[PDB]
Amino acid sequence: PLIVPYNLPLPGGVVPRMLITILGTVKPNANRIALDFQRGNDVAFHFNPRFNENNRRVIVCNTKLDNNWGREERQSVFPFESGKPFKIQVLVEPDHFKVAVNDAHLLQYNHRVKKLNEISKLGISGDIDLTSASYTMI
Ligand SMILES: CO[C@@H]1[C@@H](n2cc(-c3ccc(Cl)c(F)c3F)nn2)[C@@H](O)[C@@H](CO)O[C@@H]1Cc1cn([C@@H]2COC[C@@H]2F)nn1
Repeated sequence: PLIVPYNLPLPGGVVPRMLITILGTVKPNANRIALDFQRGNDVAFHFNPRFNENNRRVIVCNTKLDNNWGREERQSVFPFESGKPFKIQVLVEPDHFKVAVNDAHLLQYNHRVKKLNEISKLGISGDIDLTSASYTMI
């Protein structure tokens, strides 16, 4: 177990068939969780579960370029629960990130940042106890 925020290095960036696994537990009072796949200061892919946005639970995905947030992609399917252990898996595919939570497909996010081999850090932050963060090639 690790204390958030945590940066996982992705040396040489990401590549299709790379599977990133984040294990941890949602804190009881949780408000938010964030994963940030970074290319330098740009955020190629921000994955942001919000537990109470206007009293609704939503997943917000976006990209940050030149320090400006782009167009949000939102999903109301919400597989996280306060207090519960989770597994987020991010599968890098040629044209998108694919996310599954607790072994159920959640969403796909098309690559806006094209230079996958420069997406060299994953930030993990928010209302979680982080158990582990690793990757493998499938
Ligand atoms: C309030 O800040 C968030 C951003 N955010 C979250 C965290 C954050 C930090 C720490 C933790 Cl621990 C954690 F979980 C976290 F989510 N930091 N920045 C990010 O979620 C962003 C995504 O679009 O929305 C907001 C910022 C935003 C969005 N938009 C417009 C709205 O429509 C189009 C464009 F997007 N302008 N600004």
